[PDB]
Amino acid sequence: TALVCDNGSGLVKAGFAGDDAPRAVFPSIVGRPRKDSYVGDEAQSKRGILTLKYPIEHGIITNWDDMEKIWHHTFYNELRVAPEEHPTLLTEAPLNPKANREKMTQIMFETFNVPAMYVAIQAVLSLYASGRTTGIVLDSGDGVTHNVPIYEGYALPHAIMRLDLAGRDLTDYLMKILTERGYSFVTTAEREIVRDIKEKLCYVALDFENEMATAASSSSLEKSYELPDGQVITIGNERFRCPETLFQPSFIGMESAGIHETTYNSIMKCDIDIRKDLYANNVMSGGTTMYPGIADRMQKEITALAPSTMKIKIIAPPERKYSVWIGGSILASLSTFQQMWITKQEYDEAGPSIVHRKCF
Amino acid sequence: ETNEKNPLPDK
Amino acid sequence: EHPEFLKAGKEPGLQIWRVEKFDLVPVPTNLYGDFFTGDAYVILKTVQLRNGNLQYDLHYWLGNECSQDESGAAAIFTVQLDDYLNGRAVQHREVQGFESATFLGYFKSGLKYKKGGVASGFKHV
Ligand SMILES: Nc1ncnc2c1ncn2[C@@H]1O[C@H](COP(=O)(O)OP(=O)(O)OP(=O)(O)O)[C@@H](O)[C@H]1O
Ligand SMILES: [Ca+2]
Ligand SMILES: [Ca+2]
Ligand SMILES: [Ca+2]
Repeated sequence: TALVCDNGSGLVKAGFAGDDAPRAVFPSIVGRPRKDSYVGDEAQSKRGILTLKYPIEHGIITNWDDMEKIWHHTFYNELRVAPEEHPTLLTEAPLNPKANREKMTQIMFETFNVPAMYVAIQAVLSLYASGRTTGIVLDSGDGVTHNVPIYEGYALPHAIMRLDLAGRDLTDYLMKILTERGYSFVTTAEREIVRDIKEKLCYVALDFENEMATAASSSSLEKSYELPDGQVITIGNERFRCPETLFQPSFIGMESAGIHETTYNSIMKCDIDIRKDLYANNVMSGGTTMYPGIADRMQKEITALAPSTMKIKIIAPPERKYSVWIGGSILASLSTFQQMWITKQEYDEAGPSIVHRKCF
Repeated sequence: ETNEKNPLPDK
Repeated sequence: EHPEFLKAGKEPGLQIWRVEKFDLVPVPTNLYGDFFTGDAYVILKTVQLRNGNLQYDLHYWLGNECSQDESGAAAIFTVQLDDYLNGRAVQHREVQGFESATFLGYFKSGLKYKKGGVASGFKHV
């Protein structure tokens, strides 16, 4: 049975084609003491003796020796398979460098000896999982945010927007403003505690200025969080100020337009004839789109930017942390996908550049 | 059954 | 290569397939227009053009209760069918209760719904 591996800046999502969910989800980290190395959940717990490295940054693989360790860990420790037995669908970021696609292909065939493989674009898989062939995906993870317009099954490369503001930046900012509130979150161990606060307590305000005034004239927007040591801390307007950064990147000294503006800019780089279908099919995917209120806020913000007669629809599936993986699971399972794999034989005859002809 | 293997550090 | 692709868009007319556990399965011609709301379907309408060429409209119909694997598969099959037909098909997403006038017009006796359908192809994990 085919394997599906969705490698992210922060998390690896791995499983079997035909399952409704990944079997394994773990941090894309390699830890070394300074046993040579530890990968994933093992590296997290042993951080007292380990220095941690992330092989993927902003969606792009930049450390290929550590990435091989991630993949070995996926095959042997998590999925517990013999790689040589299983066709392997991998995912890539939009606009992933051509040499990266080739390197990925080379490693799979030459290091792991897979019988077949395929590389799919993450945002496109997410659109498929939503039961659409046309739309614009807002994919936001731990390391990167993209706007990816897609028409009749294929991304429009010229109109893709990249934003190097995502979950890790939000976590760092929450650390800063919680520090300002009197607490001390600065170390890497403490980063993960603040990430949990972010995931449990943060939300996107429908109207930001109104929310600030509510938090200033009430305490009903305040929440408590129990630290590991037992200390109960309070979170006030930081709850919505953190993710507001997505809409106002100036909050962290960035000159970039916020996610609503990049969405509009992306749509506007497309043919006027398809924009209507883009506006009606805004699909959110990735962990950083999980904030309560984000879909309603995006609806409001894009409505304000679009022509007043445009039908705007934000689709935010509850399962959208795994949408990319699920799309891959469906794709790999289709009776019509059997001929679409790059086989080991095809790789032997053509070399790594086959990926550019077999995988859009 | 998905196992998300990402535990938080203790004191 | 898929046997149903080889059959697709050869002559003028209506062709309907149902997504059944990650496969495209032809719907019996006598049952055209009776849609299971627990299911997803792919519809190809082939029209003879005066210029000798064939016109293609691909509609993927999504039932209110169809599972994610089925709606996902219907969307992908549509893309693949379109590519197989040299990109010449126009793709249409059709949702139960919100189908286009042109889609509804394909069914001379009128499109109808029934509850139920084939089980999901997903393994729950
Ligand atoms: N409920 C939640 N609210 C806010 N953020 C969340 C929530 N759940 C997860 N996240 C964040 O989403 C990110 C992980 O999501 P995802 O797996 O899509 O990213 P990735 O694929 O690792 O990174 P990228 O796609 O940027 O390469 C983390 O930053 C995590 O803190
Ligand atoms: Ca991702
Ligand atoms: Ca069904
Ligand atoms: Ca087409």
